[PDB]
Amino acid sequence: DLMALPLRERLIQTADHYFRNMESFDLETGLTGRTADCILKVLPASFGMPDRTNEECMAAHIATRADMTMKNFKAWRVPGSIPIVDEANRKVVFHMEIYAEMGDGVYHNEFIFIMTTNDEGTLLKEVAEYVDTAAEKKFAAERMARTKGS
Amino acid sequence: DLMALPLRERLIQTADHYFRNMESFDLETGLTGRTADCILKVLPASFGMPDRTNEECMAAHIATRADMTMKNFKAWRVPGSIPIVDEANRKVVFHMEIYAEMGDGVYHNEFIFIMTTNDEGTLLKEVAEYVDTAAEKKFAAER
Ligand SMILES: [Ca+2]
Ligand SMILES: [Ca+2]
Repeated sequence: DLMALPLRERLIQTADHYFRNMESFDLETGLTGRTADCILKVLPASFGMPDRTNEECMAAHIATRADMTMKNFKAWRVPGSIPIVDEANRKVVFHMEIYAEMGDGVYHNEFIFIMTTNDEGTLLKEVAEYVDTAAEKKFAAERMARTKGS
Repeated sequence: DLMALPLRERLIQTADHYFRNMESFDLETGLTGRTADCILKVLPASFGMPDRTNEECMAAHIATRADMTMKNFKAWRVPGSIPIVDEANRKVVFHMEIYAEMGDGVYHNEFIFIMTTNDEGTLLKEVAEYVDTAAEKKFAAER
């Protein structure tokens, strides 16, 4: 039971669940551990990715399913990093790396993630990720030079 | 007095000082509010900028004054954001934009800053910034 956990640990578990969900992702189970109005933010705004609802994130996942296979998604905290928890603000900050096998190659970058939970600290209300814009523009470019469906 | 403030507010003020120091930066006063062993980290590692001591930061500040004039440095939090403070870990996280005027170009980008203070919450022990790598590489190539 999450509510038996100390608030600090509860926030970390609930924030961490985002990466476990992505690691075990199945279209038949969808995005779990989120509030109905949870929003995903992609920083910086200069990258041009608009804020997205649970449903819009689902549509992105469904869309890329048809264009590229995704396998072996892996998320880990950068070694030596510790979760930054602001209990009063229901916020958790991780320093993260994400790995995945996309089509014929490796996706792998480094991120800042900022989670915000509901008042109870049991569901994610907002996910924000600051992204490696040079890497992501390059990935997007190679993606555009690729035949849809491989 | 800083030790008169509650820790949360003292951590924010110590973290915030970094940007006020940058805004009024003067070679003859240098980098204030930092422990002597303070380290500036520039994320992501893929950007290829190595960690720097107080003195290596001053060196870079000095080396840039000869190539281009910098004026009207302004730092502000992204509206709607709040400082994220982890009292136990002496950590503060800001969502920031930074503005400056160079050899007639505007510099302006959005960042995450992560500050770590000393145990008293009076001085900066570490500053980490996650930068906009597409834009910072452009900028660095333009020079
Ligand atoms: Ca990478
Ligand atoms: Ca910019």
